[PDB]
Order: sequence, then C-alpha cells, then structure tokens
Amino acid sequence: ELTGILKKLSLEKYQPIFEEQEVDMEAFLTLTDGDLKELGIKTDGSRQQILAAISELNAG
Amino acid sequence: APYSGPQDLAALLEQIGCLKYLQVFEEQDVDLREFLTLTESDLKEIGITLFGPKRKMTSAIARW
Repeated sequence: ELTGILKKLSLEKYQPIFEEQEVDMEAFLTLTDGDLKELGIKTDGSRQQILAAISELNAG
Repeated sequence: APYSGPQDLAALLEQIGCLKYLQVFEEQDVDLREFLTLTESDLKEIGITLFGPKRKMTSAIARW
C-alpha cells in the first residue's frame, strides 16, 4: 500500500500529505509531476522517485 | 446490466468511495447529470477541497 511504497523509497516524511489529502491508491497512481508539486512536494528528487515508483506500478 | 454507468449520483459516489460528499451535492441540487458536467474547479468551489476525492471525481466524470 501507499505507506509501504513511501517507506521503501525512504520518503515516509511525505505520508502526512497523502493522508490528509485523502489520496488512496487509485488516486495515487494518477499523480503527475504537476500534481506532486501542487500537493507540496517541492523537492525535484522526491518527485522523481515517487513518479518512478508510480510508473513501475502502472507498467503494462 | 454489466458495465453500464451508475444509475444516479449516489451510485457513482459509492463506486469511488466518496459517499461522504453526497449531501454536499444534494444541498446544491447537483444530480448525476449535472455532476457529469462539472470541471475540477467546479468541484473545488462546491467544497471538494481535498486532492484525493476531487481526483477520483474528475476521473469518474471523464470515465462516464
């Protein structure tokens, strides 16, 4: 699930954003770079890692 | 019948786990037909202020 994905990326510091914004897995898998910026994840590397994770999950 | 659209707004919201917003729509007299015409900023203006539910709704609108 989401918390596990962030844990594996060492990005659990962003978990409170997703929780408060009620981003479930369905919504999470639709997130773009622009969406992550809007949610407040301003660090480029953080977005790169999250998007890479999303990409692998959606692959196929 | 399988794979047909939702019969009404409650049905759509149930499908996307957003029934917590049904009464907000009802208070604005937004039924299924009107809901399917809304844009992202329309949803925000009605009170769907959180990213997750608003995204599931814009996805549903595009879907149906």
